[PDB]
Amino acid sequence: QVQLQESGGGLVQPGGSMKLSCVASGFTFSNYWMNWVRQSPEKGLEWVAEIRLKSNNYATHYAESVKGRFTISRDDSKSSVYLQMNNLRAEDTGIYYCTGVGQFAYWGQGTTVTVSVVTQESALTTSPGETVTLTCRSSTGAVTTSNYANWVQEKPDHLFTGLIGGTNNRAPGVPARFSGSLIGDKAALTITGAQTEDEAIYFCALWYSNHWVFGGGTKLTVLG
Amino acid sequence: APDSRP
Ligand SMILES: *[C@H]1O[C@H](CO)[C@H](O)[C@H](O)[C@H]1NC(C)=O
Repeated sequence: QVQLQESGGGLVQPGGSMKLSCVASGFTFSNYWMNWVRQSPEKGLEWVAEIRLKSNNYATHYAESVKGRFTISRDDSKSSVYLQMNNLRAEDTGIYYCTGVGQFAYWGQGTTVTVSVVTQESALTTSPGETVTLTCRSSTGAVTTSNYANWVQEKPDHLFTGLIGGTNNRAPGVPARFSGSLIGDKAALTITGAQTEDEAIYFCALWYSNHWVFGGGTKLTVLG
Repeated sequence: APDSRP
């Protein structure tokens, strides 16, 4: 198993400061960009920051909501990525994950921080051996391979793993029933013969030049 | 354009 393990979360007062850590093991950490993504009590994922490689001089990008309050950094000889968070506010409350690789294959367990458009189907019901298709549409125009659509699965409850990256590339070890596509102007994920264990929320993410946007997630119920 | 490394 690859492993990413976050730490440093907890309880903070508004105006407060917190630094999160994430340690990578079981793969070549320094060959990949890393990202922080946060979930939040309303369910739903928000990309927070990325950091690239040494050869890029460790260039970083942030979501506007956190720009100038958060800092992402990494230490390759430690297999670690960091998120320094200043001036927290109530709306920063959530579960934070470090995630990366092709492009969101791997996710940590999440660390909780309490401070105290991309369109998907809302919900779908299936059963084992049916085929189901989920779609991911962009309001800005057509989805293309330049959006590097990813699909990520959130099992009950807060267990994330990447299924698809680069539009139509299964991440390693992902079961063959998950199939990524571009169909007309949307990205899509097909489960070609659902199994009982596929009950989960399925999120897509698209790339827009220098940031990711995650869709709202599709809730998949599997009966039987 | 993002991290396309396999
Ligand atoms: C995809 O990303 C990889 C790894 O970071 C390389 O930068 C590769 O050159 C990329 N391809 C393009 C066309 O940007």
